[PDB]
Amino acid sequence: TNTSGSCKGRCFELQDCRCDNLCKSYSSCCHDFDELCLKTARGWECTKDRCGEVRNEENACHCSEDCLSRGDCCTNYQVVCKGESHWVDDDCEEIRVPECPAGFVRPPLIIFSVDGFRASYMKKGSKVMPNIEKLRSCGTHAPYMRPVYPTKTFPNLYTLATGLYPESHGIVGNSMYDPVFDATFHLRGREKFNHRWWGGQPLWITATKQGVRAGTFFWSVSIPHERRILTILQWLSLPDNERPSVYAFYSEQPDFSGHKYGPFGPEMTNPLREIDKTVGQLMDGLKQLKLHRCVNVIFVGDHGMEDVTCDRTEFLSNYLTNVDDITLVPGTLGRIRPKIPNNLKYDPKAIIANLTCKKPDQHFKPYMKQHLPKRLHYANNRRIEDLHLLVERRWHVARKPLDVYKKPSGKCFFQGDHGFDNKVNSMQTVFVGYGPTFKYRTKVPPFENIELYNVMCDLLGLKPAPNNGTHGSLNHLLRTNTFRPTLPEEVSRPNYPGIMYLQSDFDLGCTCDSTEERHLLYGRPAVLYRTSYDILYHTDFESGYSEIFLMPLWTSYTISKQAEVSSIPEHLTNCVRPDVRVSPGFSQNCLAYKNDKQMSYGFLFPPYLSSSPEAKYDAFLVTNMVPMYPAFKRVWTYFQRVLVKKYASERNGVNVISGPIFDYNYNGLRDIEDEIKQYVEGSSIPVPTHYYSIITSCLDFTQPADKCDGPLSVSSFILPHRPDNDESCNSSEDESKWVEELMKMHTARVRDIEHLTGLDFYRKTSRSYSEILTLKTYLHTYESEI
DNA sequence: CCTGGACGGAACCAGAATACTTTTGGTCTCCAGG
Ligand SMILES: *[C@@H]1O[C@H](CO)[C@@H](O[C@@H]2O[C@H](CO)[C@@H](O[C@@H]3O[C@H](CO[C@H]4O[C@H](CO)[C@@H](O)[C@H](O[C@H]5O[C@H](CO)[C@@H](O)[C@H](O)[C@@H]5O[C@H]5O[C@H](CO)[C@@H](O)[C@H](O)[C@@H]5O)[C@@H]4O)[C@@H](O)[C@H](O[C@H]4O[C@H](CO)[C@@H](O)[C@H](O)[C@@H]4O)[C@@H]3O)[C@H](O)[C@H]2NC(C)=O)[C@H](O)[C@H]1NC(C)=O
Ligand SMILES: *[C@@H]1O[C@H](CO)[C@@H](O[C@@H]2O[C@H](CO)[C@@H](O[C@@H]3O[C@H](CO)[C@@H](O)[C@H](O[C@H]4O[C@H](CO)[C@@H](O)[C@H](O)[C@@H]4O)[C@@H]3O)[C@H](O)[C@H]2NC(C)=O)[C@H](O)[C@H]1NC(C)=O
Ligand SMILES: [Ca+2]
Ligand SMILES: [Ca+2]
Ligand SMILES: [Cl-]
Ligand SMILES: [K+]
Ligand code: NA
Ligand SMILES: [Zn+2]
Ligand SMILES: [Zn+2]
Repeated sequence: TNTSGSCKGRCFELQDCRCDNLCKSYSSCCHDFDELCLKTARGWECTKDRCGEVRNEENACHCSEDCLSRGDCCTNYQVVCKGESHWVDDDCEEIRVPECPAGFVRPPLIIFSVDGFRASYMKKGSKVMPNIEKLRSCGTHAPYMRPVYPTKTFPNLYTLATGLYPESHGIVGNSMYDPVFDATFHLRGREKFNHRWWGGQPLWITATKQGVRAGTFFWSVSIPHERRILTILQWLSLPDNERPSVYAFYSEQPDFSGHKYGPFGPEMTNPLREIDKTVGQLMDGLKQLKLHRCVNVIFVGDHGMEDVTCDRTEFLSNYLTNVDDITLVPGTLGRIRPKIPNNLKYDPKAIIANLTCKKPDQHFKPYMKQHLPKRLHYANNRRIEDLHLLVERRWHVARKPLDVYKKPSGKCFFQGDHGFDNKVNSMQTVFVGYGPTFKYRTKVPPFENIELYNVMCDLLGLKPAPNNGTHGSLNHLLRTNTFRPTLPEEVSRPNYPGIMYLQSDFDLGCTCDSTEERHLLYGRPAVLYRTSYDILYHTDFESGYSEIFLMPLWTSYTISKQAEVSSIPEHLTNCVRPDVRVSPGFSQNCLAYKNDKQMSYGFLFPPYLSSSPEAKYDAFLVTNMVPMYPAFKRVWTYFQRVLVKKYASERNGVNVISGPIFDYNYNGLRDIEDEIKQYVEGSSIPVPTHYYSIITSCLDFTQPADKCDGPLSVSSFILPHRPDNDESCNSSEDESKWVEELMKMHTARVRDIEHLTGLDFYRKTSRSYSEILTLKTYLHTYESEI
C-alpha cells in the first residue's frame, strides 16, 4: 500500500491508499487521514459566539452561514443559531407517509445498535434517556427482543445482519477454532478479517445486489461517536446518484460499564445519558436535513447483562484431574476440546461423567452438543465443540485457580457479564422502530432477533436471502410494505383406509386379553414432502400414519376441562392390538421390542385419557405405538397422565398434537435418505431422537378450546429421547420433582417442530395468516414478566 | 504527599512474547515502607 497519497477531497469516500472508515483497522490510510478526516478542533457543538463565524477548515464541524448548503454543520447549528427546537422538545406527530426531499427514491434506514443494552434499562425512562424514550413511545416497540445463543456480541450482531442462527452464519462465538482451516478466530488479531469465516448474505450485500446503496456497517474503534454521526449525516447530503439508502451506527456502550458496575449499579445512569445524547445528535441532525419524517430508525441491542461476580465461579479442576490436557472457552458458557487438535487420547465420555451431577448445587450442566435444547439451534457447525457447558445465570466457569493455596482477598474488578441461555430474562435486549414505515405509538409482543433481517429487507424493498426468520411473522410492526405470505404447498395427500384385513392375517407376536370435528381443530397438518401415509380416525383421537416409518407422523386429540383421567386395567398393561385398516407389512411388531433389551414402547394418544372403557382399546392399537426407552417413558407417562389434564383444567381444554422427530445429524431439519442411524433390534422400525407436542387453546380462556372464536394460545416442546435421565440430577426421585422442570428447558416454537418434521400446522383457522405465523414463532419461556 | 506490590485467571483492556494468538498485569484499594 502506497500511503504517500492524500485523503484530500476523499474523506470517508464510499468507493493506492484508503480513506474509508476501516482503513485504520487494516493500516491502509493515507498519511494525512488523521489530519484531514478526523478533525476535532472546537468540539462538536455550535455556541452562540460561533454563529455566523467565518468558516475555518480546522474545525470538527461548522457554524458558518454556508454550512447548511455544504452539509457540514454541527448537529445543533439550527437550534443555537436559527431559533429551532431540539427534536426531543417537539410533539410526537404521526408520520402517515414518508416526507422526503425530491430525489429520495425510498425512505433511508438507519440502524442504531447498542452493545449490552438490557431490556429492563428502558424502565429508567425520559428522566435518563429522553431522546430514546420518545423514539420508544412514539414509534413501535417490543417489551424486549430475544437474542441468539450464545448471548455474546459477534454472534448476535452478525445474526442481526443475516437473519441466520450462528450455526448457519458461522460466527458461533467471539473466539473459535476451525479444525478444517486449522486456524483460530479472535477479536485480537487479523484472522477475523478473512472472509472465509463469515457466511450467509448480510444486509449490505443483499442491498447492493438489488440496487440499494449501503454505507459502512463497521466503525473503526478510534473514530469518535460524534464523528460517526456526522459522517452519516454528510453521506445523506450526497447527490441522488451517490447517496446510500441504508446506514449503521454502532456503540460499544453500555456494555463496558455493565461489566464494571453491574446492571443495577447507580453508575449505569451516566453511560445511558451519553448514548441518549448521541441519539439526540442524530435526530437533531436529521431534522436539520429535513429528513426526520423520512428516515426509518431502528434502535436495537445485541444482548443484555447479568449480575456476575468473583464469588460465583466454578473451577473444572474440582471435577477433572487433568485440566491441562484440555482447552476451555470459559465464563458464562463452556466449550471444551483437547489441547492438541484431533488428539486421539481425548475421551469426552470420561470427562462428561466427571462433570455430571457431582456437587449438590452444581452451577453448570454438561452436554454433548447434539443434546442441547433444540431451541438454541447450536450444534450444526464444525466450529462448535462437541462438549458444551450450559452455565447457570449469575455464575462463571473457569479452568483452574492459579494458586489453589492462596488466601481470600475479596478483590473483584467486575460485576456484570452476559453469554447465558437466551431465554434468561437478564439476557433480553431492546427493539424500537421509528419512522414512516413503522406503526405509530404501538407496542408489539417480544420477538427473536433472527426475524429482523426480513423486516429490514421489507423496509428497503429487498427480497431477503434464505434465512431463519419466518417472513410475515412481524407484519404487525409495519404500517405498509408488508410481505404477503402464502401457505406452503402440500406435496402428499392422505389415504383414508377402511377395514381391509382379518385379525388372522397378523403375525406380529402381539397379545391382548365427529372425530375430525372434535380432535383435529385447525385442519390436518400438511405433509410437505412425497410419502405414503394413512389418516386413521378413532373416538378419542386422529392420526396420520406413515408407511415408511411404521408409526404416526402426528396424532391429534382434544381434552376438555372436565375430562377424566383413568387407570390402565392390570389385565391390559401389555395389550397391543393389530389395526385391521393397515397391512401387516406396514405394522410394527411386538417380537422386535422383546428382543431389543434397551427399547420399550409407548403410545402417542394416552390410554389414561380414553373417554370410556370400550374406547380405551383403541389406544392399544399397534398404529398408536412408538419406540421409547424406559427412562424416557418416565417423562412421557408423567406428561400424559398428569400434565395434559392439568393444562386442560388451567386453559379450559387443550388440543394436543404429538409425534416423533428424527434428527440424527442435528441440523434441525427432518432427516432424509438414510440419515436415520438407529432401529429397534432386528427390525426396520426407526428410533426417534426427540418427541414433540404442540398444546393449543383459546387466548380467551373463558371459551373452551374446541369452541374458540378469536386468537389462539400455544405452548410446545421438543423432548430429547434419551436412554437415561442423566440430564436431571434428581431423577431418582418421584417425577413430581423433576419432569416438569425438564420439559420447560426443552420448550420450543411450533416453527422449530415444522423444520424437524416437514409438517405445516394451523392450515384451517379463522385468523389472518400473518397472525398464525406470529403464533408459530412464539416461544413459551416460563420466565416472569420483565 | 511519594514508590512498590498484590489483586487473579473468571470481566475488559492493552502491553509484551509465546509472536497477530496467547498470555499477563492492571483495574481499586489496601498494605508495606520512606
Ligand atoms: C436456517 O437458514 C439457513 C439458510 O436457508 C438454512 O441453511 C441452509 O440449509 C440448506 C439445506 O441443508 C443448505 O443447502 C445445501 O446447500 C449446499 C451448498 O452449500 C453452499 O452454498 C450455499 C448457497 O450459496 C451456501 O450458503 C453454503 O454456505 C455454507 O458453507 C460456507 C462455506 O463452507 C460457510 O461459510 C457457511 O457458514 C455455510 O455453512 C453452513 O451451512 C452448511 C450446509 O451447507 C453447514 O454444513 C455449516 O456447518 C453451516 O451450517 C455453502 O457454501 C448444497 O450442496 C446442498 O445440496 C444438497 O441438497 C440438494 C437438494 O437441495 C441435493 O440434491 C444434493 O445432492 C445435496 O445433498 C443443499 O442445497 C444451505 O447451504 C444452508 N445455508 C446456509 C447459509 O447455512 C438452515 O437449514 C436453517 N436452519 C433451520 C433449522 O431451519
Ligand atoms: C474423575 O474423578 C475421579 C474421582 O475424583 C478421578 O479419580 C481420582 O484421581 C486422583 C488423581 O489421579 C487420584 O489420586 C489421589 O492422589 C494421591 C497421591 O498423589 C493418592 O495417594 C491418593 O490416594 C488417597 O485418596 C484419599 C483421598 O483423600 C487420600 O486422603 C488417602 O490418603 C489416599 O492415600 C489419591 O489417590 C484418586 O485416587 C482418584 N480417585 C478414584 C476414586 O479413582 C479421575 O481421575 C477423574 N477423571 C478425569 C478424567 O478427570
Ligand atoms: Ca436432520
Ligand atoms: Ca498474574
Ligand atoms: Cl465465545
Ligand atoms: K424391550
Ligand atoms: Na438423573
Ligand atoms: Zn455485545
Ligand atoms: Zn460484554
